[PDB]
Amino acid sequence: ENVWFSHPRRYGKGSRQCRVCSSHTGLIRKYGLNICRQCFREKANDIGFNKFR
Amino acid sequence: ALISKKRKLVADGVFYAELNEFFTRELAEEGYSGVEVRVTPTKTEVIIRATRTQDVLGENGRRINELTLLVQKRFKYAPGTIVLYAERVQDRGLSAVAQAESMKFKLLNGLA
Amino acid sequence: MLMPKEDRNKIHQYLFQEGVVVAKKDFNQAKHEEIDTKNLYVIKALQSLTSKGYVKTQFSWQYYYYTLTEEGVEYLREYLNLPEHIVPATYIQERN
Amino acid sequence: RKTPNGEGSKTWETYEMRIHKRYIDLEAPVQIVKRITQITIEPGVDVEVVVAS
Amino acid sequence: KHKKVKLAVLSRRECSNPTCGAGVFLANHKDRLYCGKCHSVYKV
RNA sequence: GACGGAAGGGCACCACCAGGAGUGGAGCCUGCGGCUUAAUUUGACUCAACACGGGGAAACUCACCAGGUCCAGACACAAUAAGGAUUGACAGAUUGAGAGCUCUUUCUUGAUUUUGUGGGUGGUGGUGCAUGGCCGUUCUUAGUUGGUGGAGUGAUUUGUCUGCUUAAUUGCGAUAACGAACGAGACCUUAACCUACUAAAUAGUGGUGCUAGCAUUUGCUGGUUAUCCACUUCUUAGAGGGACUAUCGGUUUCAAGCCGAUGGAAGUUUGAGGCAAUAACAGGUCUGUGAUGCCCUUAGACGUUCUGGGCCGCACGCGCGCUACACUGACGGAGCCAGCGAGUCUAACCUUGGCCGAGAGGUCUUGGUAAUCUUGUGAAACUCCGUCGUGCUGGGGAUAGAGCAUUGUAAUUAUUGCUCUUCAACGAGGAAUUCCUAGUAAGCGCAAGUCAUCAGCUUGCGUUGAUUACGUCCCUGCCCUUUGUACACA
Ligand SMILES: [Zn+2]
Repeated sequence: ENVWFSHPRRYGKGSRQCRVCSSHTGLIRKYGLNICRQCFREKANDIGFNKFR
Repeated sequence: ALISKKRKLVADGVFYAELNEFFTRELAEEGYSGVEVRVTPTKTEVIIRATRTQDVLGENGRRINELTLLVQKRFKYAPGTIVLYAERVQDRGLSAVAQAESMKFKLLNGLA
Repeated sequence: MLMPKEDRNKIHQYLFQEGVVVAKKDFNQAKHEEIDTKNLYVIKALQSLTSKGYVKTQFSWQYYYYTLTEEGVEYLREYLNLPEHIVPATYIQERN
Repeated sequence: RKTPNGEGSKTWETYEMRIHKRYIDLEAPVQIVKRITQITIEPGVDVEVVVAS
Repeated sequence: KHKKVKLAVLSRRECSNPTCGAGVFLANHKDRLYCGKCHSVYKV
């Protein structure tokens, strides 16, 4: 019944989670996207990224 | 401000993506064919391209007022800096999203 | 969820003044934005209301969206003691 | 990487967004800016004034 | 897990450190008030 | 339909030829099996598993192990219960332990809970052989369909084809076929040309001016982002232009085409990609998903939190790699040039510059939310002058010893970096096997992804830049037709 324990999570994989997915693994931190590799392909054209080459 | 344009377009790009998925989850039963965000001085106008507006607005602009306060408190906008409009769906039959949701509802209503 | 009567009255008085609650799902977030109380308190006070009673919940991108219904305002006004024709986004407050 | 899991031939997607910037230098008085900036508002193209020269 | 041994109606005078919103203790003369977590040593 | 050691015609460096550079040998890095273990979490096993799960684990990740809390037990109902359901706590004990986790003391609280009964939530639990989605593959080849008609008792068939073209079911054509749709092409992005337009103090340049040095006559090489003038060659992105095999000659019934020369920035679909059919797999993923059926648990938790441990454990085997076996070299000096990136506000980014330091790295400021600053990312190989002289040598740098720093709550099982010392195998690699046709192979480094720290990885980019084909079914497969079949999970 103490302070609900939550000990430092301020860097590495288990610091930040996918914006939507809540996944720790396969994040794009690039341009502060913070979206998972899979979730990003689903929301590619949504955010503006479309393939040309 | 100050946030780099390189990043800031992607930042409000992801805003559109979260908006599209919020209304695709909530206002999918009254029809929905996408959103539009127009950025103005002292105003960002989000316009819902949905079907029957007599239920999308709700009654007397009740539901859209409740959507306005929801989308506002989400991105911590000041009351008045963002407005919700409800457009008509230009030739409903082409809206692939509107056909998909309406069929999904037909299949959940026990239909071959 | 042994939330002090003060801490639960705060979110009920809030939901009255607003008619809308947005809460990031992130549990054990020391304090919520716009409400001066813990986060899991806001999530589970409005879960305790939505699951049985008088409020609706939507989830999208790790953010709960709580909106109030007509049974909402009626039950919550016998809780809070207000007459009728209230201030939340139920009807016209501004020139809109 | 295309696949949501690891399995499959190693095929790679290269989603490329474009950002175009423009640069106008007017010698306007205080008269014009309060009309030109209030008009010419378009979706998808965001304009900023550096009115401190 | 905890039982929480329940004692009937309570029961001394006013407490030392906080306001009169507690009671002083029956210990080895070690008064130890738990509103303000603890700050007394004597028979005060 | 599928197969053939049957035929015909064409095609492919995931085939061979002619070579090039390799891997296989050596040391190490990394993944996979195995063995071990408290656990060494787990998925995938030919092409289509094995530097793959963006999978570079110190904790977190994390699923595994030893051991702890906590409810985050929505609700709905029945109980005890304001002569208290119930809450939390300093201090000794208790333990990795400022753990009220549980004990002794006895206070704090005040209907929120808590005890049964349904009911629910969560679950990196199970089922990819229940599925969604997405992806890989069959299949980088050119193939696939329905209307009407003809043939057939029917399954089916023709259309969709003998021939000759093509990268191509691309076409010329011949024609129970006629007229269509998809795929190919077209399309789109991109890399090259534009002494032409449109503009540029966030790009340059030629001029004047304030000048620096060498000269002395005018001339050379520089400085000045707040001294003015001018344009657009370079550079940037707009609208466009250019190429269509253009012209000529050959050459096939002189038909589609193909070959040679010339011009041209460009004459392979101009180079490279993106997009990419019908049908199919019981291919992979339930460990990406508040994608999800069912099943299992639901608090002595298979939920998620805390401490520590393990994913790295080593008789051995295998796959991608890196470094090398040196003189076409090493080392020391000097010379000294790219391209694609990325980068911080209530946060700690890219970090000039000056000082301290042999280092690594520290300090006090500084420019940049960025064609303005880092940054000309003055990268490496490379060039020149000199020191090593065929020796496990100064090639090679593995293992070890000690020290100094940086990141990080934490560096031990050594994170990484740096200094000195220790110097192993390795003298070009057996049977095998990989990739490759031009700014390509190969050498060389650079930037980006994960990233606090860690690249021997990947995604991209330029730097230097060959040899050898310009072909053919011999091997391994492909596409169409013929043919045989006792095959059809073929
Ligand atoms: Zn006290």
